Amino acid sequence: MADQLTEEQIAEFKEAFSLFDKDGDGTITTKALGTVMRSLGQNPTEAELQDMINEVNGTIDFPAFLTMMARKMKDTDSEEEIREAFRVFDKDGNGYISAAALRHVMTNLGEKLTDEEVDEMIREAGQVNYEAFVQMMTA
Amino acid sequence: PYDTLTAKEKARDREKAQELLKFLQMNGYAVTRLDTSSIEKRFAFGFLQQLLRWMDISQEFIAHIKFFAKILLPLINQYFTNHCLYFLSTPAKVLGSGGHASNKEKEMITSLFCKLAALVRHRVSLFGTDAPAVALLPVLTTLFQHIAQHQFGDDVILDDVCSIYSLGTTKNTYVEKLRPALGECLARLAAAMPVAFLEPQLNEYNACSVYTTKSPRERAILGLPNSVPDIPVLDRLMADIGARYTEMPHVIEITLPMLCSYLPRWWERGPEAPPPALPAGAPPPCTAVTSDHLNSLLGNILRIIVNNLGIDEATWMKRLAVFAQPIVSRARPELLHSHFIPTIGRLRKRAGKVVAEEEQLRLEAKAEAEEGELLVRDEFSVLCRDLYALYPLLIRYVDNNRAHWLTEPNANAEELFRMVGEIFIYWSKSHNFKREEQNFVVQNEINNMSVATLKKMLPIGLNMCAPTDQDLIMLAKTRYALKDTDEEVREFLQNNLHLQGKVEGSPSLRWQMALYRGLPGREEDADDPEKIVRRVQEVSAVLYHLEQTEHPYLLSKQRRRAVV
Amino acid sequence: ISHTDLVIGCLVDLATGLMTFTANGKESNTFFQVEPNTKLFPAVFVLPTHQNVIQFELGKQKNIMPLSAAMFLSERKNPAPQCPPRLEVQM
Amino acid sequence: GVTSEEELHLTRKLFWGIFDSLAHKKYDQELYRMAMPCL
Amino acid sequence: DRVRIFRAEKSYTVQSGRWYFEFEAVTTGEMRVGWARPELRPDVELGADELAYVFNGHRGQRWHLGSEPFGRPWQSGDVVGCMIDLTENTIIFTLNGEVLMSDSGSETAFREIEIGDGFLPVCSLGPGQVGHLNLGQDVSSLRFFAICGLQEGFEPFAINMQRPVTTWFSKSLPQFEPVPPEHPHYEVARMDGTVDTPPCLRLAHRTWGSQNSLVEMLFLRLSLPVQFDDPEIILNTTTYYYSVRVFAGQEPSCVWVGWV
Repeated sequence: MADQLTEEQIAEFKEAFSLFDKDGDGTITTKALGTVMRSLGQNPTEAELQDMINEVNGTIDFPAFLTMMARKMKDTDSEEEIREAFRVFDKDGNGYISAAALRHVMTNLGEKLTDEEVDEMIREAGQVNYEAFVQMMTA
Repeated sequence: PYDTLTAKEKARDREKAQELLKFLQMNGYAVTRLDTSSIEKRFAFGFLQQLLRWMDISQEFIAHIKFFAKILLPLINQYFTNHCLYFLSTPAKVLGSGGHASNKEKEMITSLFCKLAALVRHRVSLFGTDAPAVALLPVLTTLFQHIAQHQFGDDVILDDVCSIYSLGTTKNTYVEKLRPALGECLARLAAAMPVAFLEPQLNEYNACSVYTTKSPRERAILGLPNSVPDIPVLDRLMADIGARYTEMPHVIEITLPMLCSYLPRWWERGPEAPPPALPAGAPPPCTAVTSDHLNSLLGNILRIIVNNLGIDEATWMKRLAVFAQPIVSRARPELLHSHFIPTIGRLRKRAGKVVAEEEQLRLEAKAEAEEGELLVRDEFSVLCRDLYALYPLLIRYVDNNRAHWLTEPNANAEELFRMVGEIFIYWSKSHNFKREEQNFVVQNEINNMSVATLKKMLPIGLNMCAPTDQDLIMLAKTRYALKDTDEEVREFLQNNLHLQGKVEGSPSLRWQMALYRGLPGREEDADDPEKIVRRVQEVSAVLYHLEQTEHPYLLSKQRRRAVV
Repeated sequence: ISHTDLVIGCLVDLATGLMTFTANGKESNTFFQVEPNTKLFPAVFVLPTHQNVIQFELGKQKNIMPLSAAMFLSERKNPAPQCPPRLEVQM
Repeated sequence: GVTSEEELHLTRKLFWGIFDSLAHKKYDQELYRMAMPCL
Repeated sequence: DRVRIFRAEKSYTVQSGRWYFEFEAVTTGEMRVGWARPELRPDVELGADELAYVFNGHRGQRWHLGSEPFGRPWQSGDVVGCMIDLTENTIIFTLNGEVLMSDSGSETAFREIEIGDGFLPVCSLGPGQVGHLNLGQDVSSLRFFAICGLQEGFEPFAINMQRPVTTWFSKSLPQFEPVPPEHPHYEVARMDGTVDTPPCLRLAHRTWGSQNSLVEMLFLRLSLPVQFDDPEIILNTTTYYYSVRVFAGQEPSCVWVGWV
C-alpha cells in the first residue's frame, strides 16, 4: 500500500513533482523522471528507470510516480527493518543475546504470544548471532 | 594468452613448432639464444623482489603511495600456503625458504618493540616458524642478531627496578625454541647469549614493583633443549681459545638447587614471595631430564615433583596462585619416568589432602545443603567460594591422571589394597557433582575460563580398578542394591536393608568361566565382615554415574510477520 | 580393419582322438591327437575390443552331428542341434 | 597476480577477492610443473 | 598372490552381546585387524568399502570406505584386541591394553553401526609376516585382558567350547564358475535358433569411460569324453563340430579358439 510512507516524504514528492510539471496537469516526460530523482540525491542508473515505465504510454502521472517511489523505498526498508527490531533483544548491540533473556521479553510484545509459541520458536532454531535470527524468522 | 590454451592446441601447435627447430638442425643451421627451478621458489623469488624492495622503498621513506597495499595482500596469502603445505620440509629441501624467514626478519626489525600498522606479521612469522622449527646454516647469524636487543633487555629489568621486544621479539623466540624439539643444529655462542639471559633472569625476580611478565620466564625452559656466568669458568669468559665430556653444566645447582628446593619445601613457602624466582625458573629444572636419558638421578625426579607437590600441599588462598598454576603443563612431563613406586605417603599426600579437600568441600556443601532458611545472602558465602575450591580441585586432578596411567598394571595385578583407599575416597563428585550440588556443578567460570571435563571423567579410569576388588564370584545383589539406591534409600539406611538379602547365589552358567580366575588371583579372605560397604561402595556410586549417562547422556508465515 | 566375420570351426574325432580345425571351410595346417581316455571342454580365450565380441554357434556341418547330442547320452542319436539350459559360460 | 599495487581502495575487489588468491593449494609439488614463458 | 586373508566360518555370526579377542604379531609388516560382515568378497583389499571395519597399525590407519589416520605404528609383540558393543553400536581398539584415541580424542570414532547380518572376526597378513590369533577358548593364555574386559562387561569369543574354531582363507588358484548376471560390464544371453540358423550364445560390454577390462579367458560348461547327409553315414559317424564367429570390430589377433 502507500501508507508505509509518512506525510513528509509525500509532501516532498509533490514538491518535486509540481516543480518540474509541464502545465499543472501532473505530466512529465520519460526524460523528466530521471531529472526529478537526481534532484533529491537518489542517483539510479537507467535500468532502474527502464523497468518502472514498462511496469506502469509516455505520460507519468502523479499516482504512478508515487507508487514507484513507494516500491523504491520499501524494499530497502524491508531489508533493514529487522536489525533495529533486533536491537532491544541484546543490551550491547553487536547481535549476541542471551537465551534466558528472550523468554520474558518475547512473550510480552503484544501479539498475544503464549508461552507455547516462543517455546516452538527457539527449539526449531548460550547466545545466538544476529544473522541466524533473520534465517530463523523469514524461514 | 598461450599459457591458457586447451590440450588440443598445446599438443599439435607445439608439434608444428618443435619439428621446425628439428628442420633447422638439418644441414647445420642451429640458432640458440627438468631442473627443479621451483615455482614455489620462483614465487619466493617473486617475493624476493618484493623482499629486496620492501624496506628499500618503504623504510627509505617510513624511517625518513599505492605500493603500500601489496603488503596487505601478500602477507595474508603467505599465512595460508605455508600452513597449507607444511610438508615441503621432507623431500626437495631448499635453503631459499629459510632465507625469506631471515630476509623478512630484518624487515620485521626496525622497531622490534613498537613498529606500526599491523602486528599480524608477527603471527605470520609464527606460521613460518613451524616450517623451520650439510649446509643447513650459512650467512645468517640470526642467533647472534638475537643476542643484540636481548642483551640490554636484561638491563630493562634494572631500568624499572624495550616493552614489546619481550612480547613480539619474544613470541617467535619462545616459539622456535620450543618448536625445535626434532632437529638440533649446534650451539655456537648461543649459550653465551643464554647465560647472559639466564643468570640475568635468574636474579630478575628480585626486583619488586615491576616484576614484568612471567611468559618469557617460561621461554628459558622453552629454549632448554640446546646443550649442557653463574659458575661457567671453563665455559664462558675463560673459553675464547676455540666441547667433549666436560663434566660441568647445571652442576652449579645440581645439589644446591636440590637443597634449596628441599629447604624451600621444608619451609612453609605459602606466599608469592616464596619461590618467585623458582616460580619463574624452576619450571626449567624439569627440562634437564632430557639429555640425561630418563633420570639417572631417579630419586631426584621422584622428589622434585613431590617437593613441588608440597608447595601445592601448602594450599593457596583466595586469588593467590590464580595465574600461578599454568606451570602444570610442565608437570605433565615430570611424570614420564615417574618411578614413584614408593608413593604411600605421597599417595596419601594425594589422598589425605583430597580427603581434607573432600572434608572442606563437605564443610561448604553441607553449609549450602543445610541452609535453606530463605536467604539469598548465603549465595556469597555458600556459593562463590565454592569456585575457589573448585579451581583448586582442577589442579591436582590433572596430575593424578598421568600418575594412574602407569600405576594400573601392577596395581590391578597381584593384589590391591593400596589404590583401594583412593577408590573409596574418589567419591568427591559423587558427594558433589553427582550429589545434586548445583553450586559445585556451577563451574561456570571454571567451566569456561577455568559436558565432559575431569571431575567424574577421572573416576572412569579407576572405575574398573574399583570393581576389580569387588565380587570375585557372585554379584547379583549389586543389581538389587542398584534398584534400592534408585528408590533413594539414603545411604546407610539401605545397607541395613541390604544386610537382609538372604545370601549370594551362584551355581550355574559363567562362574567357572569367570570366578575360576578370581579363585586364583584373589587369595585374600572370605567372611561376613564385608556385607555391604564394599558392595555398597560402587553401588550408589555407579548408580548416579548411570543417571549421568541415562537421560542426561508453529505460528505461520503471516503471523511471523507480526512478530517481526 | 576387417568388415567381415572370421568364423572358426573345429573338428574332433572321438574314436581316433584326432582333432582338426577349419578356417571358413578352408582347412588349417595344424592338427592334434590325444590319449585314449581323456576329456576336453570347448574353449575360447579373448581380449574384447567391441560392444559385441563373439558368439558360440552350436551347429552341424553337412555330414556330421552337432555337439548337443553327444555331450549327454539321452540323445546320442537325434542329429537335431539342441541348447539345453545346462550349457552356460564360465569366467 | 596482475595489479598487486594499483587500486589502493580498501573496499576494492582486492580486499574482497583476497580469498581467491589462497585458492591455489590444489597444486601439490608442481613447483617444477613447467618452464617460464609469457607474452 | 598379494594377500592371504583369514576369517571364521559364517555361522558364529554375532548379533547381540559384548565380545573380545586378541591378535599377536612377531614382525612389523602390514597387518589388517578388525571385524567384518559375513559377505566378505575375496580378491578385494578389506576396508576399502563398507564390507569390513578394519584397523591398520603399520601407518596408524583405519579403513572403511577409504583410509583415515588413527593411532600410532607398531613395535614388536603387537598385542592388540578388538572391542565390540552392539547395544550402543560402537567399536573400540586397544593396543597393549590401552585404548587408542582419535584425532581430537574420542572412542575410536567408529560409531553408529547397523546390525545387519552380524559380524565375524577377520584378519589378513602381508607377505613374509606371521600372525597368531587368540579367540579365547581358554582364559589363562589370554595375556593382558584383566585391565580391559572384566570391569566393563566383556567375555572372550569362545568362552565355553570344547573344540577349536574352524577357519577359512582365500586360495588364489583360479577356478571356473558360472558368470553372475550382475557383473557390471559383461552381458550374455541365448538366442533361439531358427530355420535359417542354429542356436547360439553371445556377449556384450559397456564400451565407454568409468572402467575397462583385460583378457576374459572364457570357457563352456561341459566334458566331451574321448571314446575308450545320408542316414547311413550320420548314424555311424564319430566326429562332431562346433563353431564360433568373431564379429566385426574384434581383432582375430587377440582371439584364441580351441579346447581345454
